[PDB]
Amino acid sequence: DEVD
Amino acid sequence: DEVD
Amino acid sequence: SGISLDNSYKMDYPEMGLCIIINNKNFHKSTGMTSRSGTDVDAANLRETFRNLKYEVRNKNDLTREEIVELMRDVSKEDHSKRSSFVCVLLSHGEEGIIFGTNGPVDLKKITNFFRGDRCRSLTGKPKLFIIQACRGTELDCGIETHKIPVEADFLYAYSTAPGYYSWRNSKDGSWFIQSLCAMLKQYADKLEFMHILTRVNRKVATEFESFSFDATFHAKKQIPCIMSMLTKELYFYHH
Amino acid sequence: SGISLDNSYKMDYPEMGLCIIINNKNFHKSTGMTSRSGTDVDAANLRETFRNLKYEVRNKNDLTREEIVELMRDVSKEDHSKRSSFVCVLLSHGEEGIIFGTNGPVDLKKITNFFRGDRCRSLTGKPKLFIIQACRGTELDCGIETHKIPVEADFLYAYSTAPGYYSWRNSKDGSWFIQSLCAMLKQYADKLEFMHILTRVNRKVATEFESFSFDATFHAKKQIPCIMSMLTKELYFYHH
Repeated sequence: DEVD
Repeated sequence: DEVD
Repeated sequence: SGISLDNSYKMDYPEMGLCIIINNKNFHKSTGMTSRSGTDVDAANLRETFRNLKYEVRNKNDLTREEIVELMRDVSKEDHSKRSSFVCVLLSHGEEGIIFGTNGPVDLKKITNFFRGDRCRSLTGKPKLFIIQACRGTELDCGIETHKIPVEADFLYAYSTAPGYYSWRNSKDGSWFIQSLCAMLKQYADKLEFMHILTRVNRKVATEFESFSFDATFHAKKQIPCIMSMLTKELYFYHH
Repeated sequence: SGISLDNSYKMDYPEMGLCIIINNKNFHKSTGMTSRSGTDVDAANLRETFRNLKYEVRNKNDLTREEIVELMRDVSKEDHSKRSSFVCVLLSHGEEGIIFGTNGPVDLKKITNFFRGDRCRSLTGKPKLFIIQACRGTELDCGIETHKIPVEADFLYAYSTAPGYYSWRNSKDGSWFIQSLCAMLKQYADKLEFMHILTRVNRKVATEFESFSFDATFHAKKQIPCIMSMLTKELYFYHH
């Protein structure tokens, strides 16, 4: 999980 | 007609 | 029992819920804000419309910014366990992200935060509807001739106008958006899901209204409302 | 003929329309923006999903801000007379109101303005859908355990996340929002109106996803997408  |  | 579906909010609690109408017509002289002629027509139309949907309507008039915040805080601390939903209607001046108390602005985020899923537990999982008749800026539309859940889930913001734009109010008839919203709720609340009602409101505002002004800057202008949905289920005002 | 109703967009033009997918994975080193692992999964899933809806899909990868603006301008100047609708999907970094080209930001308003009712006449009155997988800020959702028309009319912005919030992307599976959107379109596009499909997307994202991180700041977080509708009619991808 990563943020944009 | 009027604006808010 | 037989097969079950979970696609619509449970709207058969003992009570539909509160409908808080904040009607700001007269503003403190020092703010320089004009009086909002026609807004009492809107407030009365909303009171009757939501009464017929079986909401417990509370009308409040000419609240300061401090009174708005206190009212929203207090309402968010009531026990809504027996209520299906919550509705708040804001009728005032505004700018993007802001609605005006009689003596200055209130951040819309401050108002709505009281009802977050983690801060109002008796409304968690229930639809929280904010209906906003206020400007969102000063642009004019010239027209063209033709398990956890998120704390921000289950809100719907029914804005009268597109982001950045003025919102139009007629001093005799009420605001274009509120007039249209009440008419579409009266006609369709026993028939259509709420997003489909609001889409009919969008069409009515977009097609049936155009400004008339002696000032060329403000003449022949158009408006489209803006439905902002964080809802997770279909919403019907009736139940089976 | 018999009685007629006009509540849904005409979707039986010879062509459904274009689906422009802008897939920005790799950013110029000088911007300091990280690569967006998982975005190719999203782009492939969208291409297949919109292909099955009979859209003319054009995939574009790693466009600069200048290339994004030129592409949107050029597409808006095509003749869309025989097309029912227009779809643009943006996969990139972003902030509120902004999506990133590989070398810097583009205002979303600049992109969408090319398609205004007065500036793209062959799309006037037709639905213009912008699907946006990008951050809208840096807030994290902690969750809780359970006749003229307006020039801005007929747009729908299907945002992956609430205003002000980060948007979550899994490096293996793709973004939470795009995964869910494609699944719900595959399951329901022959059955449900578009707002109802997007509401199922809201529920899927809100209930089935939660972040896992070794960093406590980013761990156990939730997301709700945000449907922003200026549409004036119901939208069904099928026709009779």
